[PDB]
Amino acid sequence: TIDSGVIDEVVQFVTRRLEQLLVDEGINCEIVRSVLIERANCPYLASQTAIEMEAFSRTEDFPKIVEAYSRPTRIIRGKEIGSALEVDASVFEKDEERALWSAYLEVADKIHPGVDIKAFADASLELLQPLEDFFTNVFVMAEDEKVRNNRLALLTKVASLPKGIADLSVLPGF
Amino acid sequence: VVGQPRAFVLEIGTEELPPHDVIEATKQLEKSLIQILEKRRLSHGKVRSYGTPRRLAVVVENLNMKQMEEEIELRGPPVAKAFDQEGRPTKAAEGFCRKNNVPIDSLYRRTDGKTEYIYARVKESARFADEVLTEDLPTIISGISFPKSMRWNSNIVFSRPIRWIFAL
RNA sequence: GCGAGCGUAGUUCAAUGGUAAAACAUCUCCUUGCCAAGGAGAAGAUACGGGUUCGAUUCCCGCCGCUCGCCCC
Repeated sequence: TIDSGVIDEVVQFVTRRLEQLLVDEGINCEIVRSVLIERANCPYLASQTAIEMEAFSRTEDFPKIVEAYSRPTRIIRGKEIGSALEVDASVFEKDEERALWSAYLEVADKIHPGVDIKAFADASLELLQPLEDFFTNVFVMAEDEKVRNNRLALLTKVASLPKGIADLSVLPGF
Repeated sequence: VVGQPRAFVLEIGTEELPPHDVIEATKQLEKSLIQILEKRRLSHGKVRSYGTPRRLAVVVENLNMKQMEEEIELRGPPVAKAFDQEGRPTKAAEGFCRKNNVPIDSLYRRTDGKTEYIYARVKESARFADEVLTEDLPTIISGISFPKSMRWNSNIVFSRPIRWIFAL
């Protein structure tokens, strides 16, 4: 009988060897290091995603998406009171947050864990514009507990979209 | 007396070496030799190395008989520390002068950083380009390393016994 | 036991017998308020002890702990 730690150790070892293999054909270390923390299950999928995301990263629009998607992520860390509930259409504030929520609902249809990255940025580009207006005109400072929790939950679910495709922490643009 | 640059041949005649050590040794020797003469400001020409199961030769062509006698500017203490507001220069200036055997008037000020500097000109002591090799070769030869080694009559580590040395 | 390599801000790293440098993280602040984005500053270090020299992160020695062979296996 073998405990459940050995299988995780073997998976980690194979992932570390896959990273070494993928950095042998000129792929940037910070790109595979970000892809492999989430796409480490199927090696062929990882090899066909990390060989393509680097090529896409030269579209001159990649830093724009990198800055926008996780600008919300750096506020999530800290208070976790907003994780108790989800969004609703009763205590919602002025139409800025409603428009952002509508855009999020529209874009979430095309993003599923089984999607690739070809249409990822092409679908995420439409979400960027309301984000600036939101962060400049909602005052997400926690003054009322209910509105603070609702806004935190909405922001977390907005920032959680790439969960299943790639991570934006080991990203050089950051 | 000065002459003309002539060839320089170094051969380390050993016994039979493994086929996967001649390649390593003939590179470890030449790469580390084209560096020492640059450290000792020597002027060489076309350097090439040859290997054979019984010898590791290196030929350096047009090697001069003298060194480049040129002057170099040192870098002493900060000017503020070594020179006071009034009076004679402090102990650092005299220590520098007695260390490099240079007159006090030879010091000049050049502007760099926060404290500008104190600077002096000194010689380089050009030798005869043969004593340098005499004192340096026992290190360049012994700097070679192998995955496996042995000894034959001393505590010297090498892949196979060395039977003659031809350095001309 | 027996050899080597080592040790610098919290992390990663610069240099040579002489007033210790840079990123990042932290903090203090100037933008309309919280993260992103432009600016200024602050604090932050030579594992430890001795020797010589006017003066060693640098030269010598002792010790601390780490890493690798050998010993054991």
